Parts: sequence; structure tokens; C-alpha cells
Amino acid sequence: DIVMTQSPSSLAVSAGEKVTMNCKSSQSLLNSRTRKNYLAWYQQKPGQSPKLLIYWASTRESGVPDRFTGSGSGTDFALTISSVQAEDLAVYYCKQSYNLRTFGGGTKLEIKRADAAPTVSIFPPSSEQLTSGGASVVCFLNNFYPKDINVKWKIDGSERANGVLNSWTDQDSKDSTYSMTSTLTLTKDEYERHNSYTCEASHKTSTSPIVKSFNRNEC
Amino acid sequence: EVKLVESGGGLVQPGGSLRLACATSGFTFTDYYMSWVRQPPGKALEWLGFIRNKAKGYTTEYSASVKGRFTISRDNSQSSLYLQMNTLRAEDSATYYCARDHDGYYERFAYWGQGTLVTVSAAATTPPSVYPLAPGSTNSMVTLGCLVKGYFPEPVTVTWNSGSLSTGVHTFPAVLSSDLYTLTSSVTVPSKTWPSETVTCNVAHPASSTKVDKKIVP
Ligand SMILES: O=C(O)[C@@]1(O)C[C@@H](O)[C@@H](O)[C@@H]([C@H](O)CO)O1
Ligand SMILES: [Zn+2]
Repeated sequence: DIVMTQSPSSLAVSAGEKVTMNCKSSQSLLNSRTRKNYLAWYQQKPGQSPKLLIYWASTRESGVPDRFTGSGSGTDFALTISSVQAEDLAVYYCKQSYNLRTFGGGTKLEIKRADAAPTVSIFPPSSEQLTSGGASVVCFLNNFYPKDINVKWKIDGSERANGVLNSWTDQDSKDSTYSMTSTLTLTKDEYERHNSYTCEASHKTSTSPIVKSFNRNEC
Repeated sequence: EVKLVESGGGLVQPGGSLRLACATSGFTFTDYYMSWVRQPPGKALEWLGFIRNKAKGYTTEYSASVKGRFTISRDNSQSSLYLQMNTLRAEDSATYYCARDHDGYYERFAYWGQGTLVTVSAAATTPPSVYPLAPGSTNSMVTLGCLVKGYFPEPVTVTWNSGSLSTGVHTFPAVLSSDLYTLTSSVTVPSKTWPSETVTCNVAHPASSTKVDKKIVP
């Protein structure tokens, strides 16, 4: 019954800066016979399997960059990155193996970077979809920072909120940006009643909304 | 090369049973404990159990969360590890990973599989519709897409030009609505490369054995 707790739950750091994340066990993981702490750290980048970084509290696995250091003893452990890189974006897990095995709940490391405006693209429904009876209009808001962003859809100049779903990606491991898709789904019958379809992106990077539009009559 | 590959994942009804398998190569199988670990979508890693090595007589242990309900076994002639899961419920929906565990000395999970996704649901399998997102209109770069709509269960995979276009790709997390998922993918290329050179999204939906190619046309 060993309880493992991690802090912080998340945090954001700029490339080149130090970060420290902590891991606490409800009981000592210092094994008296081997004289080592049975505590390992794992990195899980978005969409990938966990990878071992550190074991026995402070032993760095081969291949792991030297900017990663494990420290601590007994009930308190830390993982420190001396100078963070874009690719260090991940959830980090500590794990005890003193008595069976137990993972902490993880710390999500985000990368802070300079603000960046989104590149916006809009796409009409395909003829294959329309022939089938549906009409999805898609807008991509790509490679921006910070994560918070608003999208407004206009049909013939009037705002439409019904039928809009959004999805953000995880942060990019190369440029530290986010992207988001907005998809407006309508029936073919209602789609064919209007001409102008507009996706409007509002981001802190501009007081002016970025607007993309197409006209059915122009297809 | 150490290799661990999970298989068996997919849709099962609540109350049903499912067995996962983990095929291994590149190391002396019998020398190692092997663990299973799971992760619900967007949640934390959970250790489930292990089976010890030959030195320890291949005995098993389990987390309290699954003891009495999940069964681990191994085939030492084939270097294979199994997880039998019984009386499944919604909390069991997760990616399952097999990991190489203790060798009588090292305390670490040195190697992990790619993981296999189990969905526990009564909803029916439904293949995706796949639609091209061709760009309207004059810049240096151009963005194209594919809309992958109306499928169940996860996952689906999307590549562009059979994986040769890897930079400048964004595949957006699926969203669930009415027991069906939708996702889209964008790719951004130089305008000198399309439509002059082809761009095709390749979509797979393992649950329905669906394989789709949609070339993006002007
Ligand atoms: O329970 C065991 O088989 C095991 O050997 C697993 C090891 O990882 C470790 O937990 C060990 C304990 O240190 C007790 O020796 O028990
Ligand atoms: Zn036992």
C-alpha cells in the first residue's frame, strides 16, 4: 500500500531554463539490504510509450541526455532538467518498485515560448460528403501560442454557434506551438441555403481577428 | 534490438473478456519479470501486475485494482506474455503496455511495447468516412487536409504519402459525439509541390480493417 504523489501537476518553462519536479512516497523506498532507493522516473512524450530516464533514484539510463538528473532518498525524490529543450515536452512519472510497483500521477511539462499568430485555413464540404447528405466545414488554426484561442463561424455574415466542435493538438515537440481544428457540421439542405462561410480566429497576438471565408457560388 | 509488441486490443462489451498478448524478441526471455501497465485516455499510468522469472518460479502478483479479475501468463518456448481480462467495465478502457521488468538485479522497466487500446462499450463498430480537404486560394506554403468522420471505436491512423510527409503534419485528437468519433488531419507543404506532386492521406481503422487512400485533387 504505497501511495505515490507528484507535484506540480503541471507547469510551463522556457527553453534553456531549469525545471524541478517532485515525487513523494508514503513510505521509505530505501532498501536496507541493497542500500538503494527503488524509485524510477519515466518520460512519456505525447502519443508515445513511456521511456525510462532514471532508476535507483539517481542512476541515469544509457542514452538519456545529461541534462536529466534524479535525486533524493527515502520518501522524497526529484527529477531536475538543468536546461530544458523543446523536445522535453512530456508527462513525467515516478514509480516505486520497493513493494510490487506503483506510479505517481505524473507532472505535465509544457514549454513556454514567444507569442505566435495562427495560420488559418478553411475548407468547404467535399462533393463525396455532400452527395451522401452531409456538410462539414473545416477550419485549421495552426501553429500558434499561447494555447487559448477563440473561433467564430459566420454564415452569410451572421454568427452560428450550433454544430461547432473544436479540438486542440498537444504542444509541438519542435516549435512549441499549438494547433486547433474547428468543424462546423450542417445538413446538406441548410448548407445549400447560404453562400458565405467564414471562419474568424481571435488570438491575443492581434486585436484584429484573422478571417478566412469561401463562397458556395465560387466553388 | 529488444522488441515488445502488444496485440489483441479492441472493442469488447461490458461484462465480456479479452486476452492481450505481448510478443518479445532480442533478449533472454526467461531471465526477466514482465509487467503489464495500463493508461486510460489522457490519464495516468497504472501498474497491473507481473510474472516473475525462471529463477523465481514464474509466480504472479497483481495490483489490488485487478487481482482476482485479470490473469497473467507467459509462453517461455515462444518468449510471449499474456494478459487475460475478465468482467470488463468502463474503467478498463485504456491502452495496455507490456514492459520488461526485474532481472534479479536491476530495478527498472527498461523496455516498453507500443501499447494496444481496449475500449469497453456496447456501441457498435462503425468504419470512418474519409473526405479530402482541398485548399481554395497563392503563398509559399499550402495546407491540405482529410476529414475522418463517424467511426467507432478508436483508434485510427493517418499518414500522408505513406509516411514520407511527416513534418508539418497535425492530426487532431478525435472528438466523441453520439457514440461516434471524428478527427481531421492537416499537412502543410510548399506550393511548388502540389498539385504538381501528389498528396494523399492514408487512413486505417483497425477495428473495421478499413484501409483508405484519398488523393487530394484540385
Ligand atoms: O517481489 C519480488 O519478487 C521482488 O524481488 C521484486 C523486486 O523488484 C523487489 O520489489 C523485491 C523486494 O526488494 C524484496 O526483495 O521483491
Ligand atoms: Zn506471491
